[PDB]
Amino acid sequence: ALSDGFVRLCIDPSLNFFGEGCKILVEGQITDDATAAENVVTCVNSELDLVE
Amino acid sequence: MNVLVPGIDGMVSAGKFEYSGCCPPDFADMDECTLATSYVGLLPSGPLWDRAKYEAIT
Repeated sequence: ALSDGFVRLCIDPSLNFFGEGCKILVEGQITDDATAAENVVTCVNSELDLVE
Repeated sequence: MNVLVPGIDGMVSAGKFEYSGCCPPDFADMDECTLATSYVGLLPSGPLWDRAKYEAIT
């Protein structure tokens, strides 16, 4: 909904970009410094979020 | 008669023309406000620029 845009079209793209048609689960051990809760499945985004 | 005025060649008679109005703008007319917002019109046009170009303030 663009007020000053053209008439016939309004693209309106989505916020993100991926399909997640298939999923993979990785199970292992962690250390004390980890902040993630134990025994609770959580989604992983990218390597920048790891370590902490 | 006329009233003479000093001149490089002695005492001469002076006068005036009538305003023409074909003088290009001088340094004085130029101002930062004048053209700072002006270049916002050099950008392209589309849904990605309409809102941004409208909300330009200085």
